[PDB]
Amino acid sequence: VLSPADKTNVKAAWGKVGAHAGEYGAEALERMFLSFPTTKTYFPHFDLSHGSAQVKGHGKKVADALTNAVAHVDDMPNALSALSDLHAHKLRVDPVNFKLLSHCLLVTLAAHLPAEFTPAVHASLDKFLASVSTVLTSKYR
Amino acid sequence: VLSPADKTNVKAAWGKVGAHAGEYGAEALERMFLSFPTTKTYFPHFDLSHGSAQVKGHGKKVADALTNAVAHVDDMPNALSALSDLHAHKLRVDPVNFKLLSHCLLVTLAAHLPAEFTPAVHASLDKFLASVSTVLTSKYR
Amino acid sequence: MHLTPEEKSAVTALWGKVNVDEVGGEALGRLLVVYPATQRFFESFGDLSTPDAVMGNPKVKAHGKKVLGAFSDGLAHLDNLKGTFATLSELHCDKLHVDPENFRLLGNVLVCVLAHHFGKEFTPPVQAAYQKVVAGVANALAHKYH
Amino acid sequence: MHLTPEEKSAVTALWGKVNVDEVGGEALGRLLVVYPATQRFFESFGDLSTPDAVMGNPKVKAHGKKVLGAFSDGLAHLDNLKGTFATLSELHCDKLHVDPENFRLLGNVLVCVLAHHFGKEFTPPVQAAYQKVVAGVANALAHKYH
Ligand code: HEM
Ligand code: HEM
Ligand code: HEM
Ligand code: HEM
Repeated sequence: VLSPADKTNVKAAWGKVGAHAGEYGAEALERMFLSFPTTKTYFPHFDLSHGSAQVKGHGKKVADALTNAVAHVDDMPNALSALSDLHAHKLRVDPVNFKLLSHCLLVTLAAHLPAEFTPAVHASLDKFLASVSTVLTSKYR
Repeated sequence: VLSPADKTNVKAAWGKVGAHAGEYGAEALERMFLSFPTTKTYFPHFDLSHGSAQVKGHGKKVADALTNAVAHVDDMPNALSALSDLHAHKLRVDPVNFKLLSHCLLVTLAAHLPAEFTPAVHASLDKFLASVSTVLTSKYR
Repeated sequence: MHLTPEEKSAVTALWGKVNVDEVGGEALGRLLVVYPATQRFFESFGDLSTPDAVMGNPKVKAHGKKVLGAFSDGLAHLDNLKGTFATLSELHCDKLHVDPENFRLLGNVLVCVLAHHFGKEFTPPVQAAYQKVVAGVANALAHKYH
Repeated sequence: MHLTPEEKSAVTALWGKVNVDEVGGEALGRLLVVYPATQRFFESFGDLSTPDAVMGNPKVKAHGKKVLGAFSDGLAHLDNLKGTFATLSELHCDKLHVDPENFRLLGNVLVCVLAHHFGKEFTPPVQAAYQKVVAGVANALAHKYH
């Protein structure tokens, strides 16, 4: 899955994110909503306007969730169990949306880490996000 | 994630397939090729013409691999190890393609086992094939 | 559509023998059963507990007819499915919030139902034509999403 | 490809700033690195064992250019992508046997590279417009597969 090399990459790059994670999370969601509008069917109860506080607030939650997976990179399945259930059993979010959000995270980082966003970090981050997605949808159908 | 009940349905459906596994094997490929022509990109060295020996011979191999996964419904990762390397590392078949043969495997069974193709059995075979796809696309990058 | 006159002939002649009451109810039932996720949209239907609850649910079976009913129209206007499904598209989007991804699911479940019911008559080529139709419908339904 | 006047403009303004030699090498290069399975198509390119082997490979940069050039034409005919790409489409199917799924990959990677190059300039909406285009180009290249 995630190689030692991959983990360093992720650790390092998310390392650079630091204090902006929350704001990068919100931006990522916004990009998501704009580039792939089908994703909003999941958030009919949200205000999706530009600068929407719900989004900003939501972006933070996602951001935190990723920091926590980074922090428990060796035990994602258990570190994310809860979220796995919410998404697969309560929200019942189709797996494809996960690929859409990941794509949009990568864009955000890309736009934000010119220096760090090398091919190898890009590959790592991709793999990583693939991993989180996989955990979040294991129990779905 | 097969329940003991899925494992059972699978066992029964496939038990009825009997000596027709090959024929069904071959028919599903034929339908795939016809219904989703991009899947042909992976068999440029084949005579994909109606009732070709190649396709026929190939239908058998696939059918055997399935019979084999049924048998080891509990040790898939291990029984299919070899097939997993070939598909994910040697052939490097994109994952989406798996959902297209599955669909065609189900279509053929439905047409040939009307008595057995019950909703519950249907759901059970869907999970099985999804499972088989997962094992087979496991190490895909 | 990328439907050939011989393809259109194909789809047409088969549908003509379809029992809307049984296929409609079955395609929907099997959706709820094979893909349990989708049940989240038919909560008002009641008891979806088990395969049998689902297959016997009359809210289920009736709805399944409404649905095949709309399908039948699409087949009547294969040159303008978008035009034909615009309102229903807006509805699924603006009212129900159904991820268009589900259209695909339903589309595949119908093909299995037709194969179920027609057996030998549901040939590779015939299947091929219906794959294009369900895809077209899916596509048409997904069109007014924003 | 619901490309509005404004998206159209958006798209075009920015493409004006792109250095195709450059972006094309990056784009094809990152594709072979992020999704190694695609390297099966370029066994003639020599060494693709590591990111440096790939990114600095002169054959990848050369090829990367060809690709972005075709892309450029497409942007010049946003109203006729199918016609513009019909011949590339037959090639990739008939001669190369490239699963069209790969076109989606390149499209996404290509968007990361734009974001990477443009930073702040690569805004959500601009991103929105470009996703349509790449989707459109991928559909256009996929159109002559049989
Ligand atoms: C990287 C993948 C994802 C991560 C880390 C993630 C994380 C989270 C977190 C941390 C929450 C908050 C729940 C709580 O603790 O209160 C949440 C809720 C939610 N997520 Fe996700 N999520 C992911 C993917 C998705 C996708 C792809 C969708 C839909 C397209 C989605 C839709 C939702 C919805 C609808 C909620 C609840 C909304 C509400 O608060 O009313 N998530 N997610
Ligand atoms: C249920 C899923 C599948 C099963 C059980 C399966 C099984 C097999 C088996 C048993 C072989 C024979 C290899 C040998 O001779 O040892 C094989 C080869 C092959 N498979 Fe699959 N396969 C599956 C899915 C797919 C899909 C979806 C594709 C492409 C879209 C595919 C493409 C191939 C190709 C191209 C070969 C090599 C053909 C040849 O050179 O003879 N497989 N597979
Ligand atoms: C191409 C496939 C589909 C077609 C042609 C279709 C068609 C219809 C039609 C004709 C109605 C009638 C409602 C009215 O006239 O007010 C309807 C309602 C509805 N559709 Fe669909 N539909 C499709 C797929 C789906 C899927 C896959 C789902 C969810 C998984 C879904 C969710 C609903 C719901 C929840 C309703 C309202 C049920 C109620 O009133 O209790 N539809 N659809
Ligand atoms: C925007 C999407 C793409 C465009 C516009 C494009 C364009 C081109 C062009 C203009 C050529 C040269 C035509 C010729 O030699 O006659 C070419 C060749 C080729 N393309 Fe693509 N391409 C795209 C995506 C892809 C992808 C994603 C793959 C595989 C993953 C691919 C595989 C190939 C291969 C293997 C060749 C032949 C290279 C050689 O051996 O010289 N293409 N492409």
